Amino acid sequence: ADTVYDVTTWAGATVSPYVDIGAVINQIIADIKSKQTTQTTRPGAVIYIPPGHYDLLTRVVIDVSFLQIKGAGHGFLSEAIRDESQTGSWVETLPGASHIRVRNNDGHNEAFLVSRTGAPATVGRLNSIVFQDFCLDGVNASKPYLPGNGKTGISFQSDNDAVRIEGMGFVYLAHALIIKGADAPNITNNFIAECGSSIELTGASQVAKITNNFLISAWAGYSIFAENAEGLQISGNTILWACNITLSSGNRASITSNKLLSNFPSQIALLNNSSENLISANHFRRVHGDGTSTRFDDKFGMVHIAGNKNTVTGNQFSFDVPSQNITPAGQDPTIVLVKSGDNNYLASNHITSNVAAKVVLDASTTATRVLHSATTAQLDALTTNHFMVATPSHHHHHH
Amino acid sequence: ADTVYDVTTWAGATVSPYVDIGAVINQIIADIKSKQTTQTTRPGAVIYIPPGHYDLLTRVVIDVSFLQIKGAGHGFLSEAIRDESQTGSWVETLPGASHIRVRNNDGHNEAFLVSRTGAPATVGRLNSIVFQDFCLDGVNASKPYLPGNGKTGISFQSDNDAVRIEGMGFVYLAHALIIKGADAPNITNNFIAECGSSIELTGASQVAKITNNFLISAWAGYSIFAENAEGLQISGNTILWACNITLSSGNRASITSNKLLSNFPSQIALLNNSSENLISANHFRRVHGDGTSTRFDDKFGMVHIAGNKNTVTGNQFSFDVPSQNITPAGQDPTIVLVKSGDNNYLASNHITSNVAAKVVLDASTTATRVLHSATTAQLDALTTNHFMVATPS
Amino acid sequence: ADTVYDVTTWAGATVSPYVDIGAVINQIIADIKSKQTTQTTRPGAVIYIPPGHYDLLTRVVIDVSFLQIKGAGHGFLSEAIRDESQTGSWVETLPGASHIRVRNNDGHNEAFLVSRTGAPATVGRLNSIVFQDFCLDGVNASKPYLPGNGKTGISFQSDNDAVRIEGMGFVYLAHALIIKGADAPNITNNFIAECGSSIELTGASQVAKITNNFLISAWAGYSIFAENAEGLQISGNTILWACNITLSSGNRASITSNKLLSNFPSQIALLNNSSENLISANHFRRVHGDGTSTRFDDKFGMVHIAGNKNTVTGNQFSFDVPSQNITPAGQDPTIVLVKSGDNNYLASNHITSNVAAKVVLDASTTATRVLHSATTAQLDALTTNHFMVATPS
Ligand SMILES: OC[C@H]1O[C@@](CO)(OC[C@@]2(OC[C@@]3(OC[C@@]4(O[C@H]5O[C@H](CO)[C@@H](O)[C@H](O)[C@H]5O)O[C@H](CO)[C@@H](O)[C@@H]4O)O[C@H](CO)[C@@H](O)[C@@H]3O)O[C@H](CO)[C@@H](O)[C@@H]2O)[C@@H](O)[C@@H]1O
Ligand SMILES: OC[C@H]1O[C@@](CO)(OC[C@@]2(OC[C@@]3(OC[C@@]4(O[C@H]5O[C@H](CO)[C@@H](O)[C@H](O)[C@H]5O)O[C@H](CO)[C@@H](O)[C@@H]4O)O[C@H](CO)[C@@H](O)[C@@H]3O)O[C@H](CO)[C@@H](O)[C@@H]2O)[C@@H](O)[C@@H]1O
Ligand SMILES: OC[C@H]1O[C@@](CO)(OC[C@@]2(OC[C@@]3(OC[C@@]4(O[C@H]5O[C@H](CO)[C@@H](O)[C@H](O)[C@H]5O)O[C@H](CO)[C@@H](O)[C@@H]4O)O[C@H](CO)[C@@H](O)[C@@H]3O)O[C@H](CO)[C@@H](O)[C@@H]2O)[C@@H](O)[C@@H]1O
Ligand SMILES: OC[C@H]1O[C@@](CO)(OC[C@@]2(OC[C@@]3(OC[C@@]4(O[C@H]5O[C@H](CO)[C@@H](O)[C@H](O)[C@H]5O)O[C@H](CO)[C@@H](O)[C@@H]4O)O[C@H](CO)[C@@H](O)[C@@H]3O)O[C@H](CO)[C@@H](O)[C@@H]2O)[C@@H](O)[C@@H]1O
Ligand SMILES: OC[C@H]1O[C@@]2(CO[C@]3(CO2)O[C@H](CO)[C@@H](O)[C@@H]3O)[C@@H](O)[C@@H]1O
Ligand SMILES: OC[C@H]1O[C@@]2(CO[C@]3(CO2)O[C@H](CO)[C@@H](O)[C@@H]3O)[C@@H](O)[C@@H]1O
Ligand SMILES: OC[C@H]1O[C@](O)(CO)[C@@H](O)[C@@H]1O
Repeated sequence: ADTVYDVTTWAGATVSPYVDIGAVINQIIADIKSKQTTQTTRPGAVIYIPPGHYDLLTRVVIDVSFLQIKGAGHGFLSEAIRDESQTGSWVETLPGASHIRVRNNDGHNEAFLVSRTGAPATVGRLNSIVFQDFCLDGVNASKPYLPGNGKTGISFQSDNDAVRIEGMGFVYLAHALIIKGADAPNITNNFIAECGSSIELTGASQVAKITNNFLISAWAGYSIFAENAEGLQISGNTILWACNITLSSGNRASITSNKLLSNFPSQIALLNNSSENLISANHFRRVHGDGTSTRFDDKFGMVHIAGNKNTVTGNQFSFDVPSQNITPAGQDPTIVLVKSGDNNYLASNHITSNVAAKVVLDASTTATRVLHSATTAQLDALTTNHFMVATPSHHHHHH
Repeated sequence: ADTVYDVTTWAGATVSPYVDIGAVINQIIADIKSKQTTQTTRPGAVIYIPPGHYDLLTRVVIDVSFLQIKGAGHGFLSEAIRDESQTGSWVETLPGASHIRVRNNDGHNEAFLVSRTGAPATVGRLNSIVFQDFCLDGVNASKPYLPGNGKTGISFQSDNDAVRIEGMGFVYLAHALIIKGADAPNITNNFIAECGSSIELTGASQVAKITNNFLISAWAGYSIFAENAEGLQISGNTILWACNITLSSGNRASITSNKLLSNFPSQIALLNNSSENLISANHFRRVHGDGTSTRFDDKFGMVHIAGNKNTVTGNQFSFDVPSQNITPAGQDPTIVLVKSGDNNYLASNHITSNVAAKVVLDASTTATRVLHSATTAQLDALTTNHFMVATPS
Repeated sequence: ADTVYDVTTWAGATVSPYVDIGAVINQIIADIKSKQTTQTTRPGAVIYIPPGHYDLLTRVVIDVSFLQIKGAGHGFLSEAIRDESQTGSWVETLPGASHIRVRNNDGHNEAFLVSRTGAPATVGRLNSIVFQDFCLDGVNASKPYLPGNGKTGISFQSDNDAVRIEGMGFVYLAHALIIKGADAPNITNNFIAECGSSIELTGASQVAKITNNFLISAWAGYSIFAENAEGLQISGNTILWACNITLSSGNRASITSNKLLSNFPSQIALLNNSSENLISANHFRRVHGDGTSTRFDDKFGMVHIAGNKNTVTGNQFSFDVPSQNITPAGQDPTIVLVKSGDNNYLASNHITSNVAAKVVLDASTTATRVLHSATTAQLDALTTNHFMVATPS
């Protein structure tokens, strides 16, 4: 069929894909549009990228639904370790597989911009665009990669439904993936590492599914940033280095069955009246020393809650930071800060820390329940408007 | 190798795949069987479907193990939204990618029937058939799509082992996926929406794995129906619109780490003595208005339990239905109905509701434990044969 | 591009891949090395294996980063059932899809050895090698398959980063997958069954991700074995027959949202000071009779803990073993054995058993908390140094 393209064998290209794969892909998209010319004759296409090192000089603009861009794998290599190592005898020093080196010279910072102008009720949304099994690489960057090199991998900037980002590698980018106005996006089985931020769901979103990923962005950005997100599902991910899942006015999220690790506070922040979110069956680990930052102090919380009726159940909170490195100096670090809101619920969580640490209930909070989720020594309730059923501990009395 | 076929380039096809891809696939299957003729020379084949709009007029019948049918993506477009919109200027109005329009003219309702004749002990089960990354579309349908247009995407009707349905799109079908007599089926990473039912595991099943899907079927059918299911695993799914997971004599299921939402009751129903099932670390949301139905009233439960020794832990039950729309009128809605059974266990669940709502223990139940899973006001126990450790209030 | 190879069509092959696919893949790798000759010109390659039956006689050695070897599916057929059946009329008797019959005659046990010698700081690690959607088969084996036929599917024996094993089938091997010194491996969506052991992470590992697999190895080995593992994530798996997840000096693991079943003790063993590991939202089922062993007796535990500060929350422990088969004879079997360690935490778990069964706290343990995770009758505390908040009875 004429809907199958390979960037290296398609003869209609006027530049080599090794020189500018962005120009080649744009030319393929123009070819698709010349063949798929009515609303009932636009099934889309597949563009295959074989293993190779490809420079991208021109931003790709996708306004075609059902476009699949696929390669041979995620191609990750730790450029951060490379850049701290003596690499003269390394067998390879670049990420690989189907490897796009993001090198725009066109005044734009995105390798891929997925965007259609118009009112969605009038022109239709972008639907079921698929990025699978290729590598996007910013080539050179320094920690924490934000602002860094300013480069973005994939950015969706118009309303979209059922998009799919699967099996990819993203490395050395300021922003790996940005999706504005996402409805039911599927972000799964990716390897995002050594980037400023990993996933940003901007504007608003409905029922995003973020599953089975490695998310390894650093401490200036977010692993998952979600603005006005309804119904987010975040599960089965390994989120490392500077795990930071921030919801701003997000509700009815399900954040379950993840491995979550940071060298910094704010592993989950439910901000700006984020309510009825579940945080269940996750392992949280806070450590120190893989980078340092004062973006947050240790009173911010491993989990920070500003909202109502959230549920924190069945998790482990494991904290190991040397006392001399805790901030503000001399203070007890915070495991969960319930900063504001009503009827939040913590139950059946185990808190293990190298120094005394606290669940803090701000004086403004109401009806918070803390049920086998803190010993007496682990609760710092700044209002009497809470219910405590303590995790058992000894020495209630002094004599 | 000659085991790789593309429906648009295979020279043996006597019909265009755009006109009837079902006939083309059946011709390929006949070719495979002509070349793979003994029990040690049947490795199977791959059929690739490039992006395109393909009509299916003839049901495909598969009795070949290790057949992979694969395309370029799930291809979903909301035909429900399209059908309530003014679409003259829409850039596209059809689902796409590798897009099969299910339009049988042969009197059958399935696009794909996977079925082998004979006793499995004598002829073997069907093994490791793979459907990946294509779109099955019923073309025209009206809510709630059941009975709807009567169309079925894929139906497995004989005993099978290790089948795999991955990365697919299904839309505007009465039944997206039906698997009878499945052992270790893998149903993962799919997008099933605007269908009557999404997944039906019929007859019986053993250790089915249903993970990482979007399931968005409507209120007359089931998101997941499984009868005589041993060991079902359901995790990592986003199940929306009319989430309804019904187990009929299902035991030892693990239903965990899902996002579950419905505009109707019966988000999970453990029916016909379904026992020793785990429901843990799920977010449940009940809302109202995206369709209406009287199939269940609000006393049925967001979770409904008829069975023994089930375990409900670490979930949120979030309920928001205007009082004037609650049924029966004026009555307190039910979060969990323990309808019958012994030694069921509810612990460490948070119930948040816009009106007073209850966990109801039917008078026939025995030894139910409700442990930090309901305040006193949230328990309506109709038998003293239970144990309550109240969520404080 | 010349970085794409098919073992059945590549013109450089001097051996048939059906006779020795190992030789053909080794020849492809030599070709890759001849074309990709500097540290900035080694993007790797893809090797496609179409459906077919291929013997492997020569071990493949991979020391090239970013090599993908991919086929048409997992190809599983239950050879165990075949070998106890009358198969004269079976339509197929062999696993299929892209099917490698592991038949080494070169003095080695592995089909694939992934190894780069010499110091990772000097030569680099092996990075992002991908095995996808093919079948590795030991051809003939007898239960429990370990030591069995001695055959290994894939063995990584040098430090590696971001490797990926996805969608594969492994059957009738002593060891399906071994990875030594793994950093962020991704082992996902596989079907590993009727093998001695399924996944072994040796030496040490960091942040392995094991998700969405069927793991069906038998009772002499391990479903998942990990030594010196930091941060292992195990979730969404269906682990059957002889589920045994053993961590030796493993810490900060997250073992959640799995369906876990064994006919034997030791479904999870946290051994040799394994600490701060989470076991949450899993369904555990212990049954008897699908094979028998005296490797462990029933006092070992469904879960066995030797370490500190672990967390066991929101699970079901379902135990069904006839009293006549429980060992030591006449003794109550153990659900969770806290063998040694400090500050372990059990909360909101439901224990259901056909006979009296216990959480046992060894006399050496300190500060164990057991909170709505055992009735009084289900706790056998052999030290007064614990906290009990009983499940009501
Ligand atoms: O548009 C076609 C069709 O899509 C449907 C499918 O259900 O969804 C609409 C869609 O776009 C909505 C859009 O604006 C939503 C908006 O509100 C959010 O944020 C508010 C707080 O400010 C919340 O109170 C509110 O509940 C949320 O919806 O987002 C803006 C920023 O907040 C608000 O000004 C809007 O009212 O979302 C994007 C990103 O903001 C905008 O471009 C859209 O107008 O929803 C998804 C994104 O979630 C998108 O794919 C859809 O087009 C249906 O409603 C429409 O008929
Ligand atoms: O970290 C930078 C630097 O700023 C300070 C002072 O702003 O702390 C900021 C930080 O922690 C503040 C903390 O307590 C704030 C406190 O006061 C709030 O409430 C009062 C009314 O009850 C108001 O008068 C006041 O304006 C508000 O800030 O909250 C407690 C009552 O709940 C009071 O005892 C405190 O004075 O916030 C939490 C409680 O929410 C405490 O644990 C903290 O001490 O802000 C973030 C948390 O949001 C944390 O990371 C920062 O330390 C100074 O303390 C720091 O050196
Ligand atoms: O250091 C920067 C930063 O990078 C991270 C990212 O994960 O680590 C990458 C790094 O890991 C080392 C590596 O090998 C460690 C090795 O030895 C360990 O285990 C032994 C047995 O317990 C101990 O004797 C030894 O002390 C431990 O370090 O693990 C292999 C198996 O034992 C041995 O062959 C290795 O020497 O860790 C993984 C395995 O867990 C391997 O893939 C790695 O090589 O890798 C680079 C290159 O080697 C090295 O600089 C880093 O430590 C993170 O941990 C750090 O914060
Ligand atoms: O081959 C089976 C055969 O071996 C025996 C020998 O006892 O059991 C081994 C087995 O269970 C042992 C079990 O109890 C051990 C016990 O003693 C330990 O602690 C004492 C100090 O407190 C030491 O004097 C003694 O040497 C240590 O072994 O532990 C209890 C105190 O915690 C004592 O009452 C017991 O005598 O281990 C657990 C407790 O950890 C009990 O439930 C068991 O009875 O070892 C594994 C468990 O690690 C289990 O599978 C085996 O049965 C004999 O009992 C069997 O016939
Ligand atoms: O394993 C994937 C690779 O991701 C890492 C994780 O650790 C980081 C980021 O990428 O590496 C730098 C080393 O400078 C650390 O600061 C940061 O954690 C690689 O380390 C790892 O090998
Ligand atoms: O009439 C619109 C119908 O479509 C819905 C909502 O939209 C879908 C499918 O069914 O579901 C998600 C919403 O997030 C979208 O991907 C997809 O279009 C029904 O809920 C609604 O009745
Ligand atoms: O499925 C509906 C379609 O199927 C047919 O009955 C046979 O192909 C068409 O006449 C009709 O439009």
